[PDB]
Parts: sequence; structure tokens; C-alpha cells
Amino acid sequence: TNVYADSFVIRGDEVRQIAPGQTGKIADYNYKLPDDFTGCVIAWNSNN
Amino acid sequence: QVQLVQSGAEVKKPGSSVKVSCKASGGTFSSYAISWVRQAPGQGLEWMGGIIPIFGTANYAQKFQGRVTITADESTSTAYMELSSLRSEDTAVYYCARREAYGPRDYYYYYGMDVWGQGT
Amino acid sequence: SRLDPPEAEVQIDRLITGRLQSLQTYVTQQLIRAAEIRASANLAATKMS
Amino acid sequence: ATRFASVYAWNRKRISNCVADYSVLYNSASFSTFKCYGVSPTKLNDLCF
Repeated sequence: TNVYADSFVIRGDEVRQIAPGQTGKIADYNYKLPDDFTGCVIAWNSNN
Repeated sequence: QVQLVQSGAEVKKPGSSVKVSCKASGGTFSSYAISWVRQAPGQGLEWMGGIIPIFGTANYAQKFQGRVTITADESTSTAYMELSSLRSEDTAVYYCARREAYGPRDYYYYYGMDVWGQGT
Repeated sequence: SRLDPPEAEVQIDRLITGRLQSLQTYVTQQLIRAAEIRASANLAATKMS
Repeated sequence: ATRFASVYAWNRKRISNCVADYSVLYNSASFSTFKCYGVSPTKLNDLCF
């Protein structure tokens, strides 16, 4: 139907929290993804 | 109660290295955000670095990175500074400054620089 | 009271499967027993008449 | 603490007869891992053990 592209910068150890069913400071207080999420989570190192 | 005092004043000819101490008496040491600052005569204060003794890591300003070495000796509850390659403009009074800590202590929640040194 | 909804869903689904299978077994047992009772009722009604 | 045990000879402290306020431990920012099994980490303060 439509696609939403959400974007943000997070900490390397915190990439694992951007997923359904996760807990932590980011998953709980910043960006919560639903458990029935349909989509793809894309991340890359942007240190440079 | 809690106070920070350092060693006296030193005079060095240019191109040498200067080491400045900072003693800590009272309170629970190694939780303080020990900071190093300076002010040129007739000019505003300029930062150079800071250190948290429990984390054992030292931060420096870009103007002084690679020229200022800062360490914190937890055993004596003291903080040390080593500055090399002194020049004509580098002469100034040097202050050792602390900050109260509160909270998780891994994330910055600190009070003001309530207590200062007597100069160097 | 002890598990958050993302995991609670798996543990509850496990409980649903077990309780639903037990209820289906019960109803099947009642349907077969009722069928035998039905046969007995037909015998009793035939004997009554 | 300041004298954690070795893993081959790990220490055990038993905690009893007290009120366990887990919002201080859970809401602390100082821990990097807080993974719970059997209970959820955000409902811990409503339970009794």
C-alpha cells in the first residue's frame, strides 16, 4: 500500500535492539518496533 | 569540607615540560569530573582537558591534543598533569577544577565547578 | 503477571493448544457417550410403548 | 562491590526478608546487559519471590 522509511543514528551495540521483541533503553524509550512488524531493518557503519 | 589544593608556582624556560599536581582531601574521590583550565593574563579562560579517575580515560582540547598529558592517581587521591613544548604564549595561571557527581555515573549528570584550585 | 506480552504470547499459545485439545477430547467423549445414551433412550421408549 | 569472585569459584550472596526495589536497579543507566528469562524486566517490581 505505502512504505514508511524511518531513520535515526544509534550506537553500535544498540543495532540489535531495533527488532521486534527487544528490550533496552532505545527499544523502550526512543523507537519501539511492533511485534507484528512487516519490513526490513537496514543499518550500516557511518563512523566516517 | 572537600577541597582541592595543588603545588606551588613553577617557572620554566621555553621548550621544557611542566608537571602540575592536584591533591584531593575530603569526599568520595574518583567520582569527580576533574577538569584542567587556564586563563591568559588579560584574556578569557581557555579549556585544555579533563579526566574522570574511575574511568581512567583523559580528554583533551584540539589546541592542546598531542601536547598535554593528564593522569589521575587513585591511590593518592591526586590528579596529575604533564604539559610539554611550552612557548611564549603558554605562560598563564593554571587551575584544577572539580564537579560533583550524581546519577548513574556512566552518563553525564554533574553539578557545577563549586570548588577550584589556588592557582599554579 | 510475570511475562511481558511479546513472550507471554508464546506461553499462552502453548496453554491454548493444550486446553483446547483437552476440551475437544471432552466434547468428543460426550458426543459418543450421548450417542450410546440415545440408543438406550430409544430402547427405553420402545419398551415403554 | 570491590572484590568480585572468580568464575571457577563464584560467590553467592543470599538476599531475604527485605523489600526489593527494582526500579533503581532496572532504571539504572550503568548496566549494559539486563536480559531476563522467565520474568519480564519491566514487570519485576510487581512480583514477590
